Amino acid sequence: LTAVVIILTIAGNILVIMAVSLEKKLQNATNYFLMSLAIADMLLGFLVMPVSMLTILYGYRWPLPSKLCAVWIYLDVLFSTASIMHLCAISLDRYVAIQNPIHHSRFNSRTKAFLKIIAVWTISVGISMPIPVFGLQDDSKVFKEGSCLLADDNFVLIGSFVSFFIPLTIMVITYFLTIKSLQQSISNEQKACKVLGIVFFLFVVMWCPFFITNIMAVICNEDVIGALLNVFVWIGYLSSAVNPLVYTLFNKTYRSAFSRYIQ
Ligand SMILES: CCN(CC)C(=O)[C@@H]1C=C2c3cccc4[nH]c(Br)c(c34)C[C@H]2N(C)C1
Repeated sequence: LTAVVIILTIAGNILVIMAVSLEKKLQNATNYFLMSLAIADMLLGFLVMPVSMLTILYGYRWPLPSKLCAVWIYLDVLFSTASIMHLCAISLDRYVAIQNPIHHSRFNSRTKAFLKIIAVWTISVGISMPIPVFGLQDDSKVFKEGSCLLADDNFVLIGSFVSFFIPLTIMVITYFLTIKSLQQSISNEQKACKVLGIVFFLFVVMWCPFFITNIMAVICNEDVIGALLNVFVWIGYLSSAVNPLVYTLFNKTYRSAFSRYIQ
């Protein structure tokens, strides 16, 4: 079951890589931010998920060297954060595009896309900047009874608040403002509302339980909490596996590209 998620991740990300890099009609500023998101989930699907499957297969005892535990957790907080701020920036851009379309089109450029990519990756690197320089030289953030689990309450609580919950409330405000703003064109607006709702509720359903139970594991019968964490982390990874699909399949050109490249 676990091996299915890794394969789905690599395939669904390589498909959008090939669809944006080898299709003239889809070379746009928005498709390049989607390209960056796909790159983030692509790296997450190879540098993290195989190692997580290895940990599940072996158990808590980890055959890889203890020195390597610090950087493998650093990649999780790097790539998963990067994807989360990618989604947050996409929602903000959609709100600017739907609420004020003339001005968005006036300000739309490739420079804005590069600025967005630089900003989200800078923020992701900054949030995960404590862990390697505080974890390689000690056991504070890297180890807890031979589990290779992030065991720093100062960073688990504070880190999640900036990495997930600030983006989460930004996304909820953005969704409520957009759906309050889209109220032949009427059917298009209804389909846009449908897509926005589906995407937002997928992201919330798939990432919210992990961080809630992670906070509860620190504030708070922890044996069941450990297993729930161990399942919801994989749910979170499956979200990054899915995200390239739902953000692109609705577009006709992307759907045709996936139909053709799969042949
Ligand atoms: C190494 C695997 N692992 C052990 C089960 C984890 O807990 C990993 C730790 C994580 C974490 C902790 C704190 C703040 C955070 N922000 C973001 Br985004 C993440 C995060 C991603 C999250 N990923 C999915 C699991």
